[PDB]
Amino acid sequence: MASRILLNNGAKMPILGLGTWKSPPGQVTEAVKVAIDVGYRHIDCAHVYQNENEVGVAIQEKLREQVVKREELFIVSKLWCTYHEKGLVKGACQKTLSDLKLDYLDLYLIHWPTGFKPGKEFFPLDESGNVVPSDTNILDTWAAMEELVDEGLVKAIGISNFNHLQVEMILNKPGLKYKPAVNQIECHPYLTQEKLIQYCQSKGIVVTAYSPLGSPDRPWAKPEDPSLLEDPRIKAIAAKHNKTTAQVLIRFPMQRNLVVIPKSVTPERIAENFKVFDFELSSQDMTTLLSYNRNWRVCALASCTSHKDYPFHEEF
Ligand SMILES: NC(=O)c1ccc[n+]([C@@H]2O[C@H](COP(=O)([O-])OP(=O)(O)OC[C@H]3O[C@@H](n4cnc5c(N)ncnc54)[C@H](OP(=O)(O)O)[C@@H]3O)[C@@H](O)[C@H]2O)c1
Ligand SMILES: O=C(O)COc1cc(F)ccc1C(=O)NCc1cccc(C(=O)O)c1
Repeated sequence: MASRILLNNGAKMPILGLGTWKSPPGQVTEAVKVAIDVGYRHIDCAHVYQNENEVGVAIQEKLREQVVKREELFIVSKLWCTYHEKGLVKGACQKTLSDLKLDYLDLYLIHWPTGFKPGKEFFPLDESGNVVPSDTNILDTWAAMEELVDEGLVKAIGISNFNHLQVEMILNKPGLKYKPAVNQIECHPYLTQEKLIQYCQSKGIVVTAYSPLGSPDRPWAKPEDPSLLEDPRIKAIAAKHNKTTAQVLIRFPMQRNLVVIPKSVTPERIAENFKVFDFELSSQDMTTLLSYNRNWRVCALASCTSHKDYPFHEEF
């Protein structure tokens, strides 16, 4: 299938990218270098991941080496929750640009719909452990994102972890200038997201699937938890196709017209995970994988469940 999907800003986005959350700073430069060498052209980043400087070293070295041209790369980052105030958005974007050593981002996302009190701490807490919210709402943060397009800092803007009513709020914003291009959400066979995906796709918003392998390195994992990579039913589909379980888990969202961003710092897995353009899952395979949904989430924080904009109380 085609390697890129057309966004509603007129640009094309590679359907496979490299994730960087949890990639150690002493390993991520080589991970990104290897990824670019083996064909990746989309890197998913964020300020909160604390490794954008090291990602940037890799990007700059591959541009200097002329392995790739800047126009061939698709670099994504995200505005952290403590920067939702309109007066902080530009500086947050500029810090990311400085660290990544770029003069524009291809896509900049509101990382979560929940704004937090500005300051040095990424999760500012009250004395009882609740996150301290900001009063800035999503619509004003969206207007600040639109300014970044008009200043040339970013080519596209979007959202992440927004539920369908929050997407709808953006789409219904008085005076909306640019629609979200992307909603980046958790999606895999245990959290298949049919309802939210259909809503976003019906509005022309491209969905990116995060944690497609079930994030086995997430810091809050428990030994009892479900494991996609070890599920014998998924292993059987992979064996039938002479592919790895990870390759099936990556191809699955691709065939739903999603973008997918598996993370690895292991050179052999970075290369393996890209070898997903040479086989097809059948419709029956796809429906079987969808049947494994259990509404299980890698990403959600008990500390934010009382925030007015917490996204996961709604069904979708
Ligand atoms: N927008 C958001 O709120 C949000 C939230 C979560 C994630 N994300 C993005 O999505 C990316 C991907 O999600 P994720 O990092 O949570 O997890 P993931 O991509 O589902 O899983 C990553 C884990 O799988 C392992 N792995 C990778 N390829 C493998 C293979 N072929 N065989 C076996 N194990 C393999 C990695 O190990 P090694 O690295 O040791 O090889 C790592 O432990 C993130 O890095 C981030 O960029 C965004
Ligand atoms: O967020 C990602 O991309 C990956 O997870 C992280 C990565 C980090 F470097 C540091 C913290 C996290 C994290 O705890 N996220 C979950 C999160 C964040 C903000 C609000 C909510 C909420 O439930 O409202 C949930």
